[PDB]
Parts: sequence; structure tokens; C-alpha cells
Amino acid sequence: DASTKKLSESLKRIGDELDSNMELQRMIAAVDTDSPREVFFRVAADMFSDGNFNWGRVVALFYFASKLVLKALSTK
Amino acid sequence: ASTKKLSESLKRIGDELDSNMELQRMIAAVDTDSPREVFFRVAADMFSDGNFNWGRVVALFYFASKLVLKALSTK
Amino acid sequence: TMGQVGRQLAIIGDDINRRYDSEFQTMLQHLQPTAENAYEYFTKIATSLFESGINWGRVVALLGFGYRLALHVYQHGGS
Amino acid sequence: TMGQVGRQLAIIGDDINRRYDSEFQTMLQHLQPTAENAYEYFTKIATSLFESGINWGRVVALLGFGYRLALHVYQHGGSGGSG
Ligand SMILES: [C][C][C][C][C][C][C][C][C][C][C][C][C][C][C]C(=O)O[C][C]([O])[C]OP([O])(=O)O[C][C]N([C])([C])[C]
Ligand SMILES: [C][C][C][C][C][C][C][C][C][C][C][C][C][C][C]C(=O)O[C][C]([O])[C]OP([O])(=O)O[C][C]N([C])([C])[C]
Ligand SMILES: [C][C][C][C][C][C][C][C][C][C][C][C][C][C][C]C(=O)O[C][C]([O])[C]OP([O])(=O)O[C][C]N([C])([C])[C]
Ligand SMILES: [Cl-]
Ligand code: NA
Ligand code: NA
Ligand SMILES: [Zn+2]
Repeated sequence: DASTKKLSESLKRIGDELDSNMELQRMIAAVDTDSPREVFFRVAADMFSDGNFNWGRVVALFYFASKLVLKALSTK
Repeated sequence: ASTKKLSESLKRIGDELDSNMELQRMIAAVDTDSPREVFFRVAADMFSDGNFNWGRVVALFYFASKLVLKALSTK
Repeated sequence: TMGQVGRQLAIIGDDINRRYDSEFQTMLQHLQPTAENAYEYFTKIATSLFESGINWGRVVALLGFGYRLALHVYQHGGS
Repeated sequence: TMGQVGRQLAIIGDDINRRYDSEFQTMLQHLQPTAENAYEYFTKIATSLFESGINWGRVVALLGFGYRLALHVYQHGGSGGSG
């Protein structure tokens, strides 16, 4: 419950990759044909359909999903 | 420009979300493996009446954020 | 009998909206016109809240306000 | 086949995991034994990160670690003592 320098740098590099990743940005923009609820429903299962897990997939799903919430909210 | 009023407002909203026994009971009733399908259903069923406010949003944020936790507890 | 939990969750949300009406109004009073204006103020409110201690609910409310700022930018000011 | 988007996102995640292996490994090194210790530590890293400036991706990464902390407590929570 104290040392944070190294973790903070780690989160900056991961976070900056997600924030500037053109492919991830392109995918978020490609599902602007409505129902962000159903796309999340699908991608969430399909991305772990091979039985693998790592926290790169988690944060990728967090980022993609957090943008679908924005779009979902933009309908009211 | 100024945050203390907003800060206390966020404390009060958040503490209701954190201590609401009904909300906690619902989150605990959606164990049994499948958080993905439960969120899919609740997200749409919550707005089936055509109404919207940010009380529903934060309630859905809280409920959904706890389902993510449960989902992670399997993998 | 189809959509009970969702409607049950909607009821809780409506009750929260009513009881803490003034609190949600305070969120609308601090909306920002641009993305970086939203990131700055989001930073100040987050750090202020974190200085008071946090629990799961307090983080969700912060991210709720964060989406309130985000939605306003992702629709208006800063087009 | 079905689920092309999810697979693409899974591939991107694997690449992020690969390129930033050390960064993710660092996340597994600050685990906390209780919710209170996790809330304390989560607050310290969040405060440091916001002081360095933040973007959407940085907030997402912060919450990623948060769920790593929460998952540890939620599956393997302790009960104080070490202080
Ligand atoms: C992995 C991680 C990830 C996961 C997590 C996330 C969560 C999120 C949640 C939130 C979500 C929210 C949004 C929705 C909104 C609505 O409503 O939508 C429908 C419409 O459409 C509605 O419509 P109506 O109702 O019809 O109308 C409207 C009304 N007014 C009044 C507004 C106009
Ligand atoms: C659960 C986990 C999942 C993940 C997490 C979730 C949460 C998030 C955080 C909050 C967020 C913060 C608030 C503010 C921001 C803003 O503004 O917003 C608007 C626009 O819309 C946005 O901005 P930007 O993004 O930056 O811009 C756009 C992008 N580009 C591409 C253009 C750069
Ligand atoms: C987008 C929208 C939505 C949003 C979402 C996000 C939020 C944040 C999160 C992270 C946070 C992190 C920190 C904490 C950790 C811990 O610990 O954790 C555990 C559990 O388990 C919790 O704990 P507690 O709180 O202590 O508990 C509760 C109650 N019971 C029942 C569980 C006991
Ligand atoms: Cl929990
Ligand atoms: Na150090
Ligand atoms: Na070490
Ligand atoms: Zn653990």
C-alpha cells in the first residue's frame, strides 16, 4: 500500500497505446449502425471464445466498450 | 473552477449506490455463471418505458461494473 | 413478467434521481465546452473526491459525471 | 466465421499484451490484501496518474488495474492484521 512510480508509468504506456490506436478507433467508428448493446454482447463473448485470457484483452474490451456507452448515451 | 459542492454531491450519490441493499441483492442474485447475458437483458429492459435520467445511468453503471467483476471471477 | 430486473433497476434509478435531484443538478452546472476542458475539470473533481476517500459507489458516481462531461462534448461544444 | 469483430479485438488485445508485457506484469506486483488497502492504493495510483495528465486511454488503463485489484480481493480477500 505505497510504491506507485513504476505502476503509474505502466498505466501511462498502456493507456496511451489505447488512446492513439488507430485500428481500435476505426473499429469503434465502424459500428455506428446502432445497437451498441448488441455489439458489446457479441464481442465480449467472441473475444474470449478461444479459451484465452489476458489483461490486454480486458483493457481493449474496456476501451471499446466505454466508447459504445458514449454512443449509446448519444441517442438520449 | 470549483469542485467542493460537486465533490460532496458525488459522495452522496456514490454512497447511496454503495449501500443500497436492494441493488446489492440484485447483483448477488445474478451469480450462477452468466453476467454477460444478464447485462444484455437489464440494459434494454431498463429503458423499455421510454424514460431517461442519470439516476438510471449510474444505477446501471454500478450494476454492470459488479457483473464485470463476477465475469472476471470465472476466467 | 418480461424485463422485471431491468424495470426493478430502473425503479431504483428513478428513486436515486429524485432523492439526489440537487446532486445531479450540480453535475449539469459543471459541464465543459471542450474535450481538454473536460479532462482538466474531470481531473480536479476526481482528485478532490479521492482526497476524501472512495468506495466502489463513489468511483461509479465519478465516472457517471465523467460520462456526463463526455456526452456533452460528444454532441455539442467542440464539434 | 461469426464473431470477426470480437476476434479482431482479441488480436489487438493480444498485441497490446505482447508489446507491453512488462507494463502488465508490473500490475501484478501491487496486489492488496483487503478492500480498504485496495481503495487506499487505488487512490494513490489514480492521484499520481491524474497529476501527470490523463486521456481517455489512461482512465481506461487505471480502471483495468482497479479490476485487477478488485478481482484479487473479491476472490482472495484478507482481513487486515499486517500493519
Ligand atoms: C466491459 C465493460 C463495459 C460494460 C459496462 C458499460 C455500462 C454502460 C451502461 C450505460 C448505458 C446507458 C445508455 C442507454 C441510454 C438509453 O436509454 O438507450 C436507449 C434509448 O433508445 C432510449 O430511448 P427512449 O427511452 O425511447 O427515449 C429516450 C427518452 N428521453 C426522455 C431521453 C427523450
Ligand atoms: C469500465 C472500464 C471502461 C473504460 C473506462 C470507462 C470510463 C471512461 C473515463 C471517463 C472519460 C473522461 C470524461 C471526459 C472525456 C471526454 O471529454 O470525452 C468526450 C469525447 O467524446 C472523448 O474525448 P476524446 O476521446 O479524447 O476525443 C475523441 C478521441 N479522438 C480519437 C478524437 C482523439
Ligand atoms: C463505466 C461505468 C462503470 C464504472 C465501473 C468502475 C468502478 C471502479 C471499480 C474499481 C475500483 C478498484 C478499487 C477497489 C478494489 C476492491 O477491493 O474491490 C473489491 C470489491 O469486491 C468491492 O469490495 P467492497 O466494496 O469492500 O465490497 C462491497 C460489498 N460486498 C458485498 C462485496 C462486501
Ligand atoms: Cl464486490
Ligand atoms: Na519509488
Ligand atoms: Na517485485
Ligand atoms: Zn489473487
